Amino acid sequence: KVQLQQSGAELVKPGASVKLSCKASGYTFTEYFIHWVKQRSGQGLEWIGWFYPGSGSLNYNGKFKDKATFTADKSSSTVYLELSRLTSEDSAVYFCASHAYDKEPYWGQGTLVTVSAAKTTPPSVYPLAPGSMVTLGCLVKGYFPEPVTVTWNSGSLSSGVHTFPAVLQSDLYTLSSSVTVPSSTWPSETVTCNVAHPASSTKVDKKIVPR
Amino acid sequence: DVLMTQTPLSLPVSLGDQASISCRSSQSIVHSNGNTYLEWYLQKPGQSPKLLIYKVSNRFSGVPDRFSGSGSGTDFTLKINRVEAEDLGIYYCLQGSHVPLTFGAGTTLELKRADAAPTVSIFPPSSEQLTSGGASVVCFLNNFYPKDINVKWKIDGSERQNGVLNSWTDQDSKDSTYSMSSTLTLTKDEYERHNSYTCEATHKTSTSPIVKSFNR
Ligand SMILES: CCCCC[C@H](O)/C=C/[C@H]1[C@H](O)CC(=O)[C@@H]1C/C=C\CCCC(=O)O
Repeated sequence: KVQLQQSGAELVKPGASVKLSCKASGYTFTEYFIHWVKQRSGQGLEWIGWFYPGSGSLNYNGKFKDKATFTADKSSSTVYLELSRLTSEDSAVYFCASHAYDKEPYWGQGTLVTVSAAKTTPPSVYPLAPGSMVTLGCLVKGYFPEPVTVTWNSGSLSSGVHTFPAVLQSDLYTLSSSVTVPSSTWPSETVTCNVAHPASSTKVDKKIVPR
Repeated sequence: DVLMTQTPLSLPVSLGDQASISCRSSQSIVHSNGNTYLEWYLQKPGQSPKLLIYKVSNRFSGVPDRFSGSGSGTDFTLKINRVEAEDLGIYYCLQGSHVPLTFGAGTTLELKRADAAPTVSIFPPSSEQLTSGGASVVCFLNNFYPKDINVKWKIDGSERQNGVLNSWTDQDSKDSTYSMSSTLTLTKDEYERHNSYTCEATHKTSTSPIVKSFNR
């Protein structure tokens, strides 16, 4: 079975370089092309180039000639994509894909690359209370890296919840979560957002109280 | 480079519907070896693209027979016969005939439902954040349909564009709606120097924006 194993998620300092790996198995390594494809969050797919380990031949999309370098280690059936001098525009998932000439390609699962100078930082969690149904929320601000896990009332409150994708601003992530409940349930009963951040090994609770 | 133009950008469908997606190339994509390397992919959130069709019309192994591809020259089409829930996602065409290889911009297949205006809720900075010296104003625009929407912030009647960050959810698994969060972040100093804060939601369901506000 043809398999491609891509390296784990990368947190890269701005301006630095990063080398991603794609390790292949299940076929003759030197006889398949490897392609790399970029996908920025919420955007489409962009072809970076092709590399043929069996000859060292390659071609780069002109848009990437100053950014990407392909290399290989035949002794480990691995091809590398090195990205130089990273900027925010380089934050993306990078997929590798492999195929024999005139045959269908197999894609790896992708490697997430995130550019930030931040160290591991737990979130500040802030209650969002209003000034038949009522909407409450929590603001989860200033953490690094992804992910966090947000629940309401330790998971018991799951309907009517919207947890929004985080956005990176000033090297740190911010997200919000909303929950909507019957007016006859709050503030008469307790509504609490729970926020776990595995990287900092923290979990905090914030009860939503009326203003 | 070869430009791949996909239409429509988004296609609302009901389960069991027929679906048809078009991909047009800006020039011929017949490779010198005589083959046409045109592929279709389906991608779901947080996953790699999955190959559906290769060389125009050949269904990839393990792909349900309800998917079919056709086309010639610059003119290609993907069809789905009786759409199922696992078919929802973004479809991309890819030409592999001429370097640089190029993708279409994607077509989103989404579940159709009744139009629905957003439920808009605005929130002043928490006391806790203010104590820490920060000030974030949060606006939730929840459970609307279709997905296109615009938000505008007004401070004391004046439109603010700096310091606004937006986030959007994927289509809801239970009610097929969409939601959006918009956060306006200021220093505490500047927050206390104004009175009225306003988030305005423009959506197809009304000619007038839904306006939500609070006064310090
Ligand atoms: C992400 C891209 C996946 C692959 C798309 C598509 O299946 C590949 C098409 C190939 C085809 O197999 C041969 C060919 O020339 C196309 C382009 C790929 C590499 C260039 C080889 C040139 C040379 O041999 O020197």
